Amino acid sequence: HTCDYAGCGKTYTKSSHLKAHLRTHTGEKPYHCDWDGCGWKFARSDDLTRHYRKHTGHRPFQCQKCDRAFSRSDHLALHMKRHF
DNA sequence: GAGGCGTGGC
DNA sequence: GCCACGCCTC
Ligand SMILES: [Zn+2]
Ligand SMILES: [Zn+2]
Ligand SMILES: [Zn+2]
Repeated sequence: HTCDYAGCGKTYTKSSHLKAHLRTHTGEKPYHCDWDGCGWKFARSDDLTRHYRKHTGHRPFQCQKCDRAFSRSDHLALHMKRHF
């Protein structure tokens, strides 16, 4: 698995990874936003999932030692380290 | 917090 | 391919 574009030599493990990377060279964005009047599109599926947080303000990851909640797991993981 | 992105089990 | 974990950088 290797990117065969103009000069890019980046190599990935799976083909799923390589296929996604090539979207940076083509600008293809297969993942559209179904929100009414948004029209946004993204290269990665997880990128679109985050954009839905904007419209919904959803925050599923909640700190069990606080009332705070977060949109992403890595946000909560860093907050938890603050409680030690 | 947000964006970009590398990665692995399924 | 999906999707989730999680590191990097600002
Ligand atoms: Zn490339
Ligand atoms: Zn949208
Ligand atoms: Zn907390």
